[PDB]
Amino acid sequence: MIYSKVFLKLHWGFSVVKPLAKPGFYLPPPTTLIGALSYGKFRGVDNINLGNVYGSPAYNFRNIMATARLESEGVYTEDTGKVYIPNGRLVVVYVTDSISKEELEKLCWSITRIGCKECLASVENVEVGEAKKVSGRVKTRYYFRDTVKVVGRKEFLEYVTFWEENGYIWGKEGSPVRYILPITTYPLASKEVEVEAKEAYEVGGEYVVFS
RNA sequence: AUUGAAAGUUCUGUUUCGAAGAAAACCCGCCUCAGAUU
Repeated sequence: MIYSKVFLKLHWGFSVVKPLAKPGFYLPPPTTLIGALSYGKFRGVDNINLGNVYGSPAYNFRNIMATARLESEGVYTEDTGKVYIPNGRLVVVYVTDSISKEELEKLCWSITRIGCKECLASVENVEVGEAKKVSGRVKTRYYFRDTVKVVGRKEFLEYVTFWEENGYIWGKEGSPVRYILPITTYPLASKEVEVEAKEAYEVGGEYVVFS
């Protein structure tokens, strides 16, 4: 298992509109992270034949783990949900075991937007390393699944929903999956939470929980 | 190339007209640069 860390310098903020009134999302979903990662290699094509239908030029990377967190305070607005956080900083962690270290390192230097067109985001630095798997009690900031149990005080658990990879194809709706965010509703911020992780990877001082 | 892809809430308008801070009142009533020199 290998892992990478990125330091993104947002320009004004991202934007993602919920499926099915156009409210947005507090933090980018995993699908957007995977797509932003894949953008580097597929720069110039918007349709690839999956063998049955054209769904997206990102179905290749549908088996990579990723999470992200904020390093500042942001304000959520509805005026089309937006999360204004100009000049802020986003920290994204990729956990993967498919490609070699050089591939991921070069890809991580090839991200220039998360969300829609306007969500320009520079990249400040990247780190690459190995991960050690454990199952003991840990403290984490990156969001996790709804199925994960909680040991600490129930104070900042926000319940949201996401879609599986099946949504990469048009004319279809991805399955709904519950997720938990350790966030403060207003102002937006990131707070640590203790968890009895069954499968968590240590990625250089921060523990990440996936199940 | 990411619930992503595709879009301007934009066009037209005076705060304008008129009205004296004006009239009355003393700085003025007293004082030496003086005595000695080739």
